[PDB]
Amino acid sequence: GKQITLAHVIAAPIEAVYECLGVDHEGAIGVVSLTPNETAIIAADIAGDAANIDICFVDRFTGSVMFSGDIQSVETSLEDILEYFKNSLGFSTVPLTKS
Amino acid sequence: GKQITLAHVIAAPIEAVYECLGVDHEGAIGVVSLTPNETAIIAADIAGDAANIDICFVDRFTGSVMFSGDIQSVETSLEDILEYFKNSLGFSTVPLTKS
Ligand SMILES: [K+]
Ligand SMILES: [K+]
Ligand code: NA
Repeated sequence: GKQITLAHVIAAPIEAVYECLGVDHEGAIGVVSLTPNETAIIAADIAGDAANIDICFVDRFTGSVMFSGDIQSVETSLEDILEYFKNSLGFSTVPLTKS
Repeated sequence: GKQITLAHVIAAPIEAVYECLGVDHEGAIGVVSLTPNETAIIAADIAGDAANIDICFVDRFTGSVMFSGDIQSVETSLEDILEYFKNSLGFSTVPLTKS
């Protein structure tokens, strides 16, 4: 399985960030990547179910999801994803990384 | 191969995007994702060696790279990565995409 799954130009990345943030320009962005890639939708379901979280995109081909909301909501969603995948699906996990 | 390879919160994504663009706020961002993930460093080498391209990050564990520069330099670097992985390493490749 040797594949480039994404080779993409974001032509207007500032516009793209405001589009993901929506009305709350004080928001944070959460990003998850995982394998097998098709399980991205389960991360998107967990994040998208939180009251102040919006999904920006889900990509089952690259295995990625991006979402936004207030920082506490985004951190809690990421923790919920790590916990579900580890405890319910036997996935190995990384630390919750912050920038 | 069941792994969460990235679970990341960006607290200030507008500032994050301007730091990645650097001096040229009218710049584009290129993003590559691939498998096996460890080869992401070769994509970052190819992009990074181009005179008008700055690497924003490379993550060998997730298989992703992000880099910035003028739109034509970013597109040329993506084409170069796609040609190298296909022709030198035998990788399957997605089309070069843009949003
Ligand atoms: K929601
Ligand atoms: K360079
Ligand atoms: Na570990």
